[PDB]
Amino acid sequence: SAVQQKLAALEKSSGGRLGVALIDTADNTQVLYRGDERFPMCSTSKVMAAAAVLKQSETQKQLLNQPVEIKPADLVNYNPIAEKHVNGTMTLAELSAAALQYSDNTAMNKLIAQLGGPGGVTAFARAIGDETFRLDRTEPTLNTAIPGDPRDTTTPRAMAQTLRQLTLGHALGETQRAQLVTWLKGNTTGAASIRAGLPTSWTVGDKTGSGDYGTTNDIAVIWPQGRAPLVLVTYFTQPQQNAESRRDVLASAARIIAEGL
Ligand SMILES: *[B@@]1([O])O[C][C]([C][O])O1
Repeated sequence: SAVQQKLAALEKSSGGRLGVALIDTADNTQVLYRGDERFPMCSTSKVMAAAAVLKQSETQKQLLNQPVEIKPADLVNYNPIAEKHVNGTMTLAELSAAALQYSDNTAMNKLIAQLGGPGGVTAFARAIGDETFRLDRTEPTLNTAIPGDPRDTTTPRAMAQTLRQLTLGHALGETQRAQLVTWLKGNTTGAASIRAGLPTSWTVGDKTGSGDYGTTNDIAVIWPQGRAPLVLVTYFTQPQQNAESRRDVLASAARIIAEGL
């Protein structure tokens, strides 16, 4: 289609490898570009860790208010929020919000620990029918994004379907789902990515990701004003280990998708 031609041309212009999956919940149609290829998730994996804890809170009604101690040893490479609470505590809700809205790596590692390790995050994926998602490492090493390395990867198709279920479907309880949507809508790191390719009137909840090999990711739920919502996943990675982030590519891919709806 016209859109796949333009996405292919965008990819060629960028020098990297682009993965796109759009789900139009209006008619359940899908637009895929390298939709079944594996990409490093980087911090887009934090959505799965947060959703897994949310699922736990369906039975442990007070779980999200459980305080968790932040020790100096817990601090890794990027902890904008956890930094503010060293030698203090953060609730599991505050850590979930920090992981999603500020991409705090210490917060993500606490969520993984709460779930019993990376295997616990991956287990949740399988429980909701995602057989592609795999989380193998903790922060920060899950961002190495080595070409061909299957660790800590998923496919755009798989992530789009799963994000739909978590935010628009009923993989989570009603209150948990709404909390996840609220967190995603208040993301602070996505202004230059998918959001930048879309009309300013559209409401967007997203989670960005970045890592080595210039890996630049964004996954988003989109609520156009007066229209069925959309799920859009954009994954991008490059052949040089030290390549710069290319959020402009994500914005351009979203703009190309928006043209047509
Ligand atoms: B994720 O990918 O988003 C930011 C941090 C950087 O290490 O991880």
